Amino acid sequence: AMTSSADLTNLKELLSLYKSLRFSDSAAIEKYNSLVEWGTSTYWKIGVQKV
Amino acid sequence: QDPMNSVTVSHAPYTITYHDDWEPVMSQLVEFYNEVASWLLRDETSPIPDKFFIQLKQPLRNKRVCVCGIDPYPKDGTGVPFESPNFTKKSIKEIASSISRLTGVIDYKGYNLNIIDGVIPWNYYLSCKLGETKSHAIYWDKISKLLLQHITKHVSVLYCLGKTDFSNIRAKLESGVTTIVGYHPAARDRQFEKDRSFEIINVLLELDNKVPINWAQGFIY
Repeated sequence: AMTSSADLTNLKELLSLYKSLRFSDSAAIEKYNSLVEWGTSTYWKIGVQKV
Repeated sequence: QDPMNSVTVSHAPYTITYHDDWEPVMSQLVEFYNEVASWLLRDETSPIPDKFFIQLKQPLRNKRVCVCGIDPYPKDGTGVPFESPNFTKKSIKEIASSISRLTGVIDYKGYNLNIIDGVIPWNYYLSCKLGETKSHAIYWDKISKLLLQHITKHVSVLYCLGKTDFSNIRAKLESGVTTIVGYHPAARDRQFEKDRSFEIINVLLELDNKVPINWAQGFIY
């Protein structure tokens, strides 16, 4: 889909997480790596890696 | 001394003038264009032959985004992708609307993607037969790949408008690039109106530690 408000919401969350990068629990970190993997698959390549 | 070079081909426009950033593709552009220019020059073109390659004068090294359409306007192509200097064409007017909404700039006279710092507008196919979209696809094929490959070495984000036109774009590229495929501005159902690609690109840029695009710089007052 890639072009939707939902797509923009998820990339913003991914961006906000990437900035602090202090995960308090194993579902925060999993959210981040799940976003990264979603971003990577939807846009082919993005500028952040899994941690 | 000068960033502009020039090489000579054996069909109109005879001379292709370019910025240094394009050097590594020229030997092949020349070679490929010489075997097809003959067939292609049989029909009348948008844009005219003398305008086919004017966007090779644009530097690449400062470019973060490539905003790509499938081919020029079927009429009045200036060789500057998306450009309508009288602010006539539907695609550019629709795009001007999306960015009025985004930035809140409500009073404007024109809009051109080619004056926006960081952005390079692009046409995958460099011509068409007057009035007929995608007519020269079969001629441009090898060139179009070559050139878009080069551009995507420089840009962080490639943004293609045309879900059907660009559904197979990844096949056309060697190495990966951030690629977003949006709706054509004349898609059915006003779908381009709720398409948020301009905002998505900026977030994606921030994630590749690049600076976002100032979409308002495209306005003509």
